[PDB]
Amino acid sequence: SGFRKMAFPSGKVEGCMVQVTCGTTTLNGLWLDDVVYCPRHVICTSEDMLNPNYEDLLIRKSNHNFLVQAGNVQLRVIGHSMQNCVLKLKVDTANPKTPKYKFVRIQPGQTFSVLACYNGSPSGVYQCAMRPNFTIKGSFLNGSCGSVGFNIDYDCVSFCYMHHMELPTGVHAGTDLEGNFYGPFVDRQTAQAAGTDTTITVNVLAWLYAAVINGDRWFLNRFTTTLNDFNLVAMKYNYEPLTQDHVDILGPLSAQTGIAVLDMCASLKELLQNGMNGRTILGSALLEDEFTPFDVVRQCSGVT
Amino acid sequence: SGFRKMAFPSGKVEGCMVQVTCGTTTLNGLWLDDVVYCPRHVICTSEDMLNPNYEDLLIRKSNHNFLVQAGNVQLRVIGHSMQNCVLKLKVDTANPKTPKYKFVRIQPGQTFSVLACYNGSPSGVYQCAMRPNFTIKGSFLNGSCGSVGFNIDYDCVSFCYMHHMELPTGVHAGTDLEGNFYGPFVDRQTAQAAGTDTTITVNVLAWLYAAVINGDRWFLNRFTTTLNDFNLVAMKYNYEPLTQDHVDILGPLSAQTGIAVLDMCASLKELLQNGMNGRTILGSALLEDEFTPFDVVRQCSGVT
Repeated sequence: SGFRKMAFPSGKVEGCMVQVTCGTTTLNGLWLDDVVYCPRHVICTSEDMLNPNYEDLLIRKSNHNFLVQAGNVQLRVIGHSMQNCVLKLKVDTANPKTPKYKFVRIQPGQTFSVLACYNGSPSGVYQCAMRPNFTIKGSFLNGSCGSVGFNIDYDCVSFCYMHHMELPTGVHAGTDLEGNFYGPFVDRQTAQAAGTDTTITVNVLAWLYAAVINGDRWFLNRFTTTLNDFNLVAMKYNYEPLTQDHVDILGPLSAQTGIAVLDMCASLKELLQNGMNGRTILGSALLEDEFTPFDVVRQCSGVT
Repeated sequence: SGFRKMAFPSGKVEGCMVQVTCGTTTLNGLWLDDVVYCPRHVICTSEDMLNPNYEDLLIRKSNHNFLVQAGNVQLRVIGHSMQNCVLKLKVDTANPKTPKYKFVRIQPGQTFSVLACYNGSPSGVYQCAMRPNFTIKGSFLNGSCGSVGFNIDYDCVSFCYMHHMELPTGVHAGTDLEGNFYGPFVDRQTAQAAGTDTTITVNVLAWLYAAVINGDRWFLNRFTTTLNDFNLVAMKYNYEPLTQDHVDILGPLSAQTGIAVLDMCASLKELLQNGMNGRTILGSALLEDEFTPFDVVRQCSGVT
């Protein structure tokens, strides 16, 4: 029993972290096979970041300008290319600790673990979600760029995020491992405002199911609702619309607890309308939305 | 910017997890050098757990009865002994992945990361605190016993906790790596009730400092208080007494933000008396107490 914001074990990813330096900028890189991936803004000076022309800035860079260090040993760079907003540095040595891996582009609402790194060294691991406005709420200081987000399926690491920047509001923006930013963000130090940070409804319902499984049941009421009725309330509270696909995804949790998805929606509707009244659910005084239905099943069944 | 409940990178500990089986019971063990540490209740049947005589039960066990598997390979047990509530299984092979390590017994209020494991395999990592009633609020299912809690200082892992049991209230109890339980708990399936789960005041203040550093400042007021005045309010709200030692520990955070510790105490006093009024601090609607002043400094400075 008990339910925690749990991250994947980070060992497999720790073995891939390297330091990348270009000129006076040092950030992190991900070493998989004989390629090191890192944000292309490693080639920029803080000045260049105001209006960078990456192709032009890259022309002044040679392989020997990218210093890649794995632990305390230097890697030899034999090629470099830009793919969208990431640089791929070909090295002469395949990473011996390369795990089985995939590059995936996640959708908003999906969660992942972040291994925060500085100078190619892991500092901590925490669990995040891709917000509906394509930002993440991380914990990143200067030097953390190139830190990655990932999910693990037994022994295969699916990398989904690479840290690139902090918006002036303190939220974070980054790319998938193909260098495409999540959302409309750009690797430029300019006016970039995030949209509405709506609540991930399907995740809240999943977490309410986790609460029932773990004994916190005070919020269960005698009501039911419909998808259309619930969605009128969801719109009012800046919650994402609940679809039949979400109801289907919640099916295993509904089966395990015996609580119909629409009955849980009515409980959530009353929680939104009446508040928590000073009470807590799974140690939280707010409705938690950074657990997917898959995370709830995984944590409640002990998948390794 | 941003502040997350962050766990230490778990790689160093993942390399130490093994599976221990005795009869029909399988749990986790920690393999450091040529010793595997595990809860002594591995020798019990669910029946034995009602009133176990561990010394007597252990007489019927030989080295060959403890099956230790590291990954998919079997370790040879050449000795076994009981130290308090843990078994030490001497194996013929030193763990090649043994990190630099120490065994430490933490005090209530101290935080640590837990690597939840099943069948010797890591399932997830999360951050915990030793509660003032010597329980922890973890996420542990059957099979998770022997999962460990730890802190890391650069390359040295200080193991502080080994999971042993869940109380009938859903909270967790375990030992240090010398086998001594935290608190009054015993490895017996009997009536064990936890005491008052008071709030770790020094940690709340540390987290309020983290909030100020990260821009969440609405709760800062025009007031100050004294240690004695604040402590009268702390007693009323089941908060731990704040001592001059705690004020001293908060010194670096007070210096960085320019907010005197007693002024932050007055802000906390008003938060306790008036509530949050539907507002949040660092994404939380309750006062968070599972970040120590050291964790706040570490996360705010990027220690690797």
